[PDB]
Amino acid sequence: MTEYKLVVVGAGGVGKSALTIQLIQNHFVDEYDPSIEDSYRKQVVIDGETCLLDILDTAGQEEYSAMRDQYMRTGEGFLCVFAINNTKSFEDIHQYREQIKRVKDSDDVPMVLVGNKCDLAARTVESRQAQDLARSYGIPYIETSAKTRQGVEDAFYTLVREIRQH
Repeated sequence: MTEYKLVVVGAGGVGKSALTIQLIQNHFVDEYDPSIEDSYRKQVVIDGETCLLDILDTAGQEEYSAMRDQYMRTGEGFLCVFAINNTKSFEDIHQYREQIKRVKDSDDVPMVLVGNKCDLAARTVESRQAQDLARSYGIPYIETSAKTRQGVEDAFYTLVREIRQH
């Protein structure tokens, strides 16, 4: 009965739902899930140990959602995802991290910064800046892509492994 509850956050509008879908389906889609039946659970092997990975998608309002409000309050873990071709996508996570940081001034919660389309030449300033941005916020940076580059899945595993260590 081992379950890991990780909350999905990141740029608003890119495709947080799609990244959740491709985890459970093993395929990248454009269709997004409705607030109803948004969050999913998936049986996975992490750290060599078989466990249940619970991916929490937000529902309804930004400020009023049990999927964020309840689970984030626990602080078990959450993933920050953004679009590498979207300049503004950085800002959304910057708000999330700095705001959560104030809440987590006394708490132990794993964080990972993930940028997509790392196989796509058409993107913002080199991801090296995203690493520097991640470093300024004291968090690791993972590269992912819908194309080939695996990041999101490994990043969620990293969050779980960080839970296993802490």
